[PDB]
Amino acid sequence: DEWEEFFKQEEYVKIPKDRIAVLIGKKGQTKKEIEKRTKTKITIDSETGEVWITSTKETEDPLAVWKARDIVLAIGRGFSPERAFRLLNEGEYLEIINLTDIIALPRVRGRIIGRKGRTRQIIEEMSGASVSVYGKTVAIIGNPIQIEIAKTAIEKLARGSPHGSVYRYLERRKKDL
Amino acid sequence: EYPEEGEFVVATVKRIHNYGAFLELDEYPGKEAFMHISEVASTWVRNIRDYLKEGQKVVAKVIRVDPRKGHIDLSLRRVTQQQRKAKLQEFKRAQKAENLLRLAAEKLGKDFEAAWREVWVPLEEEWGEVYAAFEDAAKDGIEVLKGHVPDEWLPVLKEIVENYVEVP
RNA sequence: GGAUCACCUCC
Repeated sequence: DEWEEFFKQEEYVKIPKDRIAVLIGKKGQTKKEIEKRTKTKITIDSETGEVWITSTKETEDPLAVWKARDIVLAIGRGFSPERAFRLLNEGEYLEIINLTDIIALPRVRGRIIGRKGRTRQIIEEMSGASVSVYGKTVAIIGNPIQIEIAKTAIEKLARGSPHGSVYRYLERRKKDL
Repeated sequence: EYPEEGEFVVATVKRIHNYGAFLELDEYPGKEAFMHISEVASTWVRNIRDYLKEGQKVVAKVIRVDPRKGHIDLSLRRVTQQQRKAKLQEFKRAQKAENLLRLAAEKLGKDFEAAWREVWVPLEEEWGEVYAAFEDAAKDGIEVLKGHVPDEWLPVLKEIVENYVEVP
């Protein structure tokens, strides 16, 4: 309680209803791995989707609460736990774009995904970032350079650029190395 | 180096005597303060140990400060609920800012004494609370720090604040 | 290929 009052860091988020299952995992294994891997304590409300992430006496990484929180959001925005675990690497961040802020929605989703997900895969390969398209958002994991490349390409597709120029754009940015 | 009259501080009870206690101030390393028995509670205190234990952490008000002699007096009774709550929020935000700054230092290869001298001190002087500096940078861009800290800190402070501090 | 994809599913 001394510790509770003077040191505990706590974060609160809310993930969509049908991702709750995924966050928990079979026998709670997924939540337990996040907890284990970040030395945090995660509390999930099965009805409302509210999640609480807090530090513990055991917590060793000062930024861990925030990393755990981000993995929770990534899972919430369509990433699988395996893919969300990328956020434990140094200097990799999660960025959530609201499609509705750019733009018809279902159509833009399909332009980002591409036939058989070819567009998503090319964006991931060329930017180096991980991309999840889900509901009204597209979420990207990577370092800021990787994020800015994927972000730009995704925005181009939303604003109506033909696929060709997007790939050429990606081709251009990679060539800057 | 010393807190101000009227400032709320986090402190640790180090010694208890019959008519008072000595506390070390957590945010002013090695600085000791006195707390008279009459400042421990709003009711009459018969035994201090009913209210204080060696090692206990406390939010307390600074009621008297003499910097030439290095005397500091504290009071526990004068702190209101709201004041306790605020100070505790403010203390937790100072732990974040410090962790954010340690991370920026590691990224840039500067030791912590430098980070303190080049970033912490000047930001504290100007915004009053380092976390607040970061909150401004998050809302209006890292450029708000330009001038207060060496330019080489901006790119990395930028990456860290943008990803970790919400705009209020 | 010529624009909807794959993996993860109640502690």
